[PDB]
Amino acid sequence: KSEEELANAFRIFDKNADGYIDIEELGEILRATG
Amino acid sequence: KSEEELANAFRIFDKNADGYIDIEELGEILRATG
Ligand SMILES: [Ca+2]
Ligand SMILES: [Ca+2]
Repeated sequence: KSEEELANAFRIFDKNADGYIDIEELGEILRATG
Repeated sequence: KSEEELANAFRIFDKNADGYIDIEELGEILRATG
């Protein structure tokens, strides 16, 4: 890091390219974490 | 409890009250803590 890794992760999840994450996208993050 | 659980996690992270998550907040999720 220095943000690069996270910026890419953000992007991968940020399917609808809005510079954000939403509820289903958050679902897709929180997937592994029960 | 599923669906509703996701809403809570979302909300815990979604400090700035936008119905989204941003990079720092994503930081707080991707905090495995560390
Ligand atoms: Ca998005
Ligand atoms: Ca937010």
